[PDB]
Amino acid sequence: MADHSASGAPALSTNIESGKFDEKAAEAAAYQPKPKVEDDEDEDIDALIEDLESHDGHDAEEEEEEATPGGGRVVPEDMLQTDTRVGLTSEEVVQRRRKYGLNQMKEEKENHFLKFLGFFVGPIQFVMEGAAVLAAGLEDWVDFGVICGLLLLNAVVGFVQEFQAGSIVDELKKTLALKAVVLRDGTLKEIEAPEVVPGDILQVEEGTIIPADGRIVTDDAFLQVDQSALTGESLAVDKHKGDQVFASSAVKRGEAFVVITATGDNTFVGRAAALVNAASGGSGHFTEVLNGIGTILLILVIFTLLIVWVSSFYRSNPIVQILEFTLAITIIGVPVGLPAVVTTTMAVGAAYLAKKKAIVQKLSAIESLAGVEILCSDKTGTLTKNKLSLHDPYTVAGVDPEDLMLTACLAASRKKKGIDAIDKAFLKSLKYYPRAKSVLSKYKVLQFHPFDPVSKKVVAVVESPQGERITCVKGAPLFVLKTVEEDHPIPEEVDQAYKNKVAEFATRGFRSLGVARKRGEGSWEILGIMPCMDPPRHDTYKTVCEAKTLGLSIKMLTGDAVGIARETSRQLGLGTNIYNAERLGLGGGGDMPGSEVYDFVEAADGFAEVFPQHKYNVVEILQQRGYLVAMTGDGVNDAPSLKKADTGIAVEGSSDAARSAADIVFLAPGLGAIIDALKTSRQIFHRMYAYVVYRIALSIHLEIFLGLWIAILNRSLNIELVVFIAIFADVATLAIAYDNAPYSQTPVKWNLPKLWGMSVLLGVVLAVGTWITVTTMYAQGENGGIVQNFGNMDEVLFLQISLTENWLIFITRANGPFWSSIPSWQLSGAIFLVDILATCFTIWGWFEHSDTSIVAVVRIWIFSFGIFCIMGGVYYILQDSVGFDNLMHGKSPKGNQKQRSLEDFVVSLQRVSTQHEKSQ
Amino acid sequence: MADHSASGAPALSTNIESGKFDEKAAEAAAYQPKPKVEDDEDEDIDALIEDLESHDGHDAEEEEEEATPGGGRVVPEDMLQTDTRVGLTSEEVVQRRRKYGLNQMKEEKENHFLKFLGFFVGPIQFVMEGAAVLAAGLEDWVDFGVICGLLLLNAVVGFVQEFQAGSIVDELKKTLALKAVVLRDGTLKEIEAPEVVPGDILQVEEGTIIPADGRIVTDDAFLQVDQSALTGESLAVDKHKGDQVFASSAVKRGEAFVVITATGDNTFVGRAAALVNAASGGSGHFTEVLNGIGTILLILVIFTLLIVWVSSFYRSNPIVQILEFTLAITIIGVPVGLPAVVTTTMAVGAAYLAKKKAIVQKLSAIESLAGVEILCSDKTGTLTKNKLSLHDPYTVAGVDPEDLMLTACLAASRKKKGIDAIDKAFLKSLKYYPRAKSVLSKYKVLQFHPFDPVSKKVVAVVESPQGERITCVKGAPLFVLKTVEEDHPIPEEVDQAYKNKVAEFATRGFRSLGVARKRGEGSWEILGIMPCMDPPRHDTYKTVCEAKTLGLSIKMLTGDAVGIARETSRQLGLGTNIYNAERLGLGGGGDMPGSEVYDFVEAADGFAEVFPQHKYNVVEILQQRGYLVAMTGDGVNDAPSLKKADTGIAVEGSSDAARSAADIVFLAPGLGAIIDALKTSRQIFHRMYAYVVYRIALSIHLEIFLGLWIAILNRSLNIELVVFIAIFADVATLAIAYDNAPYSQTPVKWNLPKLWGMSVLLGVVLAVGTWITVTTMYAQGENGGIVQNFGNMDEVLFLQISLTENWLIFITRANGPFWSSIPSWQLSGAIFLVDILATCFTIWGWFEHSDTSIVAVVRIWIFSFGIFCIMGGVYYILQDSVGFDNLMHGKSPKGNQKQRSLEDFVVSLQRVSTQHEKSQ
Repeated sequence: MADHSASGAPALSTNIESGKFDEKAAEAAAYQPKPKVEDDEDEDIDALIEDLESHDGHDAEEEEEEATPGGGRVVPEDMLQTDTRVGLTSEEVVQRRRKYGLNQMKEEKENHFLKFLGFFVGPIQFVMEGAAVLAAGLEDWVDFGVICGLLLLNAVVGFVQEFQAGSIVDELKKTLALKAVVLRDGTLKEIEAPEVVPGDILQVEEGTIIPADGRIVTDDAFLQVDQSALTGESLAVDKHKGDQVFASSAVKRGEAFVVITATGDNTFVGRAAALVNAASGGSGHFTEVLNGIGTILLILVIFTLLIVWVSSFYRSNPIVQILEFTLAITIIGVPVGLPAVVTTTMAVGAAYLAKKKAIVQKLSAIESLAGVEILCSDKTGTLTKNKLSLHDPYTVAGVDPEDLMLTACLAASRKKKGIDAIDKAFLKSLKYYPRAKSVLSKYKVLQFHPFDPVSKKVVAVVESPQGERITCVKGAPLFVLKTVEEDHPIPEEVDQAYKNKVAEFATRGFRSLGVARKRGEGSWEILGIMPCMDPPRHDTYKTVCEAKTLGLSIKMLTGDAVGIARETSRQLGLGTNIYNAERLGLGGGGDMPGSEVYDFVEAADGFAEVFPQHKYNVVEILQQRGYLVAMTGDGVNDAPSLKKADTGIAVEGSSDAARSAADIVFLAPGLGAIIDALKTSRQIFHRMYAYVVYRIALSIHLEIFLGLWIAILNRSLNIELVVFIAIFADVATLAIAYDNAPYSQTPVKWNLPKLWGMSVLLGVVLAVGTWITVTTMYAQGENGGIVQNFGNMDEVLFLQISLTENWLIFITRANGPFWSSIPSWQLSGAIFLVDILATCFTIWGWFEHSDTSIVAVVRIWIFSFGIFCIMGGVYYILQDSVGFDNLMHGKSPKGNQKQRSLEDFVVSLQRVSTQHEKSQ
Repeated sequence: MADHSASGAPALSTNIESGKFDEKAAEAAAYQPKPKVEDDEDEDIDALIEDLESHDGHDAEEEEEEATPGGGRVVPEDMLQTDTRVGLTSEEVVQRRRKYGLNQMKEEKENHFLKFLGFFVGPIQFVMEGAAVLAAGLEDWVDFGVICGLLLLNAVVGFVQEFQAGSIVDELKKTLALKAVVLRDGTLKEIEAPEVVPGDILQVEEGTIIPADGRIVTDDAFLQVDQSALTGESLAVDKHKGDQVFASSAVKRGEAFVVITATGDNTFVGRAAALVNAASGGSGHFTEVLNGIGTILLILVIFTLLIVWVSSFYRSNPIVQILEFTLAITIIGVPVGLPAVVTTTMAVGAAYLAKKKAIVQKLSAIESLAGVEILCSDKTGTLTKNKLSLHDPYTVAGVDPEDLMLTACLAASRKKKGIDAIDKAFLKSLKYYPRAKSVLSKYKVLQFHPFDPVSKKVVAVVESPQGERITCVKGAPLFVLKTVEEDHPIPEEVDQAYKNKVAEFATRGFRSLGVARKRGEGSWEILGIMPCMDPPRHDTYKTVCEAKTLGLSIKMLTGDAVGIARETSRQLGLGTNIYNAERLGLGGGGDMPGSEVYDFVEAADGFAEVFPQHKYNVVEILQQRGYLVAMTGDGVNDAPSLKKADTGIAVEGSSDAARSAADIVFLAPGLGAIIDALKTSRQIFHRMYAYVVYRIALSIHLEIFLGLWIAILNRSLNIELVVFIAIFADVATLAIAYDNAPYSQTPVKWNLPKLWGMSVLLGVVLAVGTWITVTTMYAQGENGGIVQNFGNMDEVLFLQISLTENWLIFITRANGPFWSSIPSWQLSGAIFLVDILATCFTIWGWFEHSDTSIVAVVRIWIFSFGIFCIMGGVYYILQDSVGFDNLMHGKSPKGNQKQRSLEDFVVSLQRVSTQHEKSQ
């Protein structure tokens, strides 16, 4: 009774809040710049922060500056001093967000990108113009202009690439994560601190952290808070009237109602935070691989080009031409737009994540997530629709003799704890019985005998006010009932019957609990049992299937018995229908008379009934085999394992702490959701690969094509048509992105260790490239011309290049899928349009010199295809092993079986540890 | 007595019904189209189904629409409402069949075939004409016409290939499988639901499923049915008078007589079925291999051809000629007719299956069946002509003291159960004795002590009305009689004698049973024993031999003792005459004091006396060694193993459930039948291979032959003669099919894993091809001509091609057999006719330019042979191992022997578990 009523009152807020990606659009289109009437040197800004936090109080001629007193002095007595009252004006929120945002300061830095590549290229184009204007009397008519023209195009791209990511961040404001309950609807609601604009009513309780500077309104008796983080002395502060909740810690003392006054840089624990962040160095893995490649491209290009220059005096051209050939080759080569391209994908990709009841923060975590190999997920609420709620309690006939009801009511324990509707069933159940009351919600409990391995069961010695004595027991069915006595003697029937039912229940699920009652635990008095099961669902059942197809290993952690656990595992699809005892479905039991379960635990999934300080070792041990992991928080006992791991997945309706030591959040408290996530991540990588291959492969051909002519051929490379290819080939194309549907059909990629653009990929580019590169020389380099002066060679040398690259860019679609054309709609649209430029470029202007347009053009198409087919093969891959490797496998047979049998043997002893012991 | 009389009455229908493949011919020649006065959009049709099933009742102006009330509401009370009466008019059956057919909706889909190949080719021919008519002023006289002409021919083939399969399905109506008993003959008869046309009297009993909407006539007291499948609530329905049997489940409550009213799409559980089937994706293995190859041909051809085009500017021909060379090469290459060819074989092949008292459904199961490696078949009724009927019961002298007759009568158990004539023998036997009565059929049995391993025997405590007490025992001879006491003391003689006889019986078969009688089982009183044996037969004894020659492993599951089992095994041929104890013949005994038999079971065949929940593991374990399987249903306990397996073979006179979790049925309840099946399956594959080799091999030569000329030679390729070869070579030929007699001499093929057109086969085509390809260049490319203008080169270049390909197509006969000409009669007929075209094509028209006709023609014959010989060698294959591989084998000797001995040792203990125990 009086327990819950108090639980119900203080909670409930069904819809996080269906509040669109709008407010962001409006806000972001005025962010970074504009108002803020103070534009001092950045230097003074930092100093101001370190001078504000604490320090005495000078006049600023502005409303504000009360947050400083928070981390400079107690602020106990004076807090009521400062005084309270304040709300926003919708306006303040838009600005505060832009400067404070996510009440923790994050550093955004460039590992160089912007400078070493950024405007290092920009200068080249500038000196190009310089050279252009330097040549007074030069016989080159408008070359200076052309280069200037091209350089402009390159830039256009420059700015474009850099612009979208900025606006993207503005649109991230106003989301819904955790830490901050406010009053909006008809009930208190939860919302993000950043969104938690000043004004909305927040509610701080025990153990919670202040999402923002809040002016206390009232509540519980005493309100204690730890201001250490800000000031000093770990001594809790007694906030008196119209108090103030900066961001300190609520030392589980009292509860408070409040209004958010400060919510940004102007924040209390947002002032001692958001305005003081000296620097440091630290990079991500893949970023390392990327940087590494950038270099291997940096030198590779800048060298091959140099060659195309000095090895051309043989071609009979002044080193000058060769010079502007190497430099020219440099420009094309320079795979630019990488920072912008992966930042856009990161930002956008993270939006969709956020868009699907799965809130993910820090784009630096996507990398890892994409490489997830194992997913350890809790059952109730995540995997199963049924919280850990046993609806099938069951007790035999009756007796009604006093303590009879006591035992039945108390020892209806369970697994988890926290309440549900499961207990209510018990409440009403009692009612069914006599008519009395409470029994359910109640009792005076002081001592708890920790569940010891031998007897296999927990118990608690409780004493009613005026009563005899009672001790309620819970634990495994078998062992518990082995004791049992109960009012009337333990008849055979009663026994047999009890078992059978539990068995019946647990062979298709059901999570059996054994309840008796004695005083110490020795005594025997079986009351009943309360099993459970749970309809999996929509995307979990399929998501699991996807997991296997993706290689990803999913482990379930539940508070159900191994028997049932295996049943659930089998039900979902984890473990098919095959009853194990080896690991799959069955697994192990972090049990005492099952200890040896640490071998069963690591049964590659199923884990049922485990303890603390072992999480630690389990992660260590699992990692020792290079098993990555996506875990789900819980208690302090799992903290070490959490930190050890790499990915932390916290439930939206869970704890924030966990969401910190992690890299994402579950709103859609569904399991199927994660498999989807893994899917996207995998999509992100392939696409990146396909994107790189196209760029590099296609670009490499131009590298030596330039070289070729450098030595032979005849025609030339010149601003005009060259600049064209450059614009249509090195721009958007290398850009493009799309999700690959099959991609969930590829094992997880190794990060840290695994080398960037894979060797095979390197092969893919060289292959496709080497074709078109050569296919250029013989495109017409055989063909047939009548006068020798390039009036056919050029018209195609350019038309072909433009067309091929087109081709390559379509061998860049999904890196996982093999053999797909006309995809990427936007990409295709570009192809046609791009092709159009080419046609016009050849039609009128050159309408009188076309010869290659009749049977040279067709040849393009006939070969504009081989590129697609080449990829189709690459994409489909099959490994070959020399018939001796598989043979060894022929041997693995037995010892494998033997091992299994052995495991089973002992695993057999563990089914009845006590009997065995007794027998011995 | 009163037991059987009631069994006899309710059964018997000797001939499934000798009803020909006629009615099908007539029906199918009007199916899909015609009447049905409503041709709405397919959209409305689906919606109509989901709107019918349940939903309120609008007017349609037609007789019908009563089936909807079945799955929309109880329909208990109202069922008598709707009312009953209705029969067909022969007409209705023909139509209902066409729309309903096999009261389960099957999806027929094309994985592309029809479109990506179908009319993708059709367009090419159309644009060919377009190009033809586009060239106004072209100097090519009638080329447009020629191509149009050819394209027509290609089509003719197009339609032809697609037409036969459609009509084939019409001819499948009217067959005899299971589920549906009707009154036609002088007794109730069984027939297929689809054939079960409205009108015929059906009889539904307990546990049966309603084959069709039936208007109940009457029968048993209460008739309960579960309408869940349709409506809701698992609560059985009490069908009152003139009831209705839609398709619900008969909850083993009552028996009913009825008349089938609705039998099609208009069906009750045919309405909630046959009109609602949203889609999905799922393909077969080999289909995967096929599709895979299609691609490898798709690209291969479309590429080599492209080459034959652009590498021909060297030949001195405008890219145009080379263009229509690549495209031309494309057409020939494109191994078309694959969908039609394998669909025809599938359909037809499945007809013959159905034609031979072996009913097989779903052409997607043939693939697997063909690859059957192991066949686990039950003895009685399948392998042996003798049902499990022991005719040699035998008891000693007499006593006549009361309970003496009791024991003898009751404990005459057996193995199986269900009745036979075996029991009748016992009935009459008793008669022989005094003259009394029943004893046989009777007794009051309530309790059954499950046969426990120690004592090795089952027993049942029965109590007559007014009598002392009695407990009948059955089980292994040895152990049972070890107890025995009986009226008069257990004399030595009596004992010794008893044994000897059983031994005598069981060393040439005989399935001994031990019968006593006590109360608990301790007591001893031997009554007698009832062995058995069984004449194998015609095709079983030979079929078994075929199995071995085919590699297929056959396992027998019987209810006879190991001793006898091995005898039967030896008798049949499974296990020769060599008494084992290792596995072959003897095998194992799913016995208690034989437990270790799980190693003997997997003795590679023989299994005698096994239990439930082990089927599960046995299949799992067997599969763990890549052992495929064709199994035979039975009980619920074998269900898991059945689902695990891949092929289910159910007896025609058996259960339907099994026939579901399977892929075929045994009408001819013979074992020999399966071996025949395996034979056909194997025939189907080879033929396919031979068919592919011919097509591909022969086609590849034309691929580069085109290329050759592209570079050199002189003559040309042109519509006329080219179109001819195309018509006679790419049509029927690639088509043809035949059964290979030896083919039962080849081990089973690996499906899923094994690669399609085998590498060796790839070699076979390339070999044969490479010959004729080259043999063309030197056919006359050496020969001797006087003027240089092709008047000899052409006349033969075409005549040869036509002749060779002829040759190749005969290297396509049975892929298993090696060295066979003039086979395939139809094929040969074609050869001659085809050859004729060639002769005329050369004779008159070209009568004045022939030079090659004298000694060029003979040369054809001399080499028109080497192709046959080449195959003959390929077909005969011998493996070579380096003399060290066999040596290891020299070592296997011992350890093999040692292992056997060891097995035997323990296997020796198992012959007398109890003695041993006692001694210990």
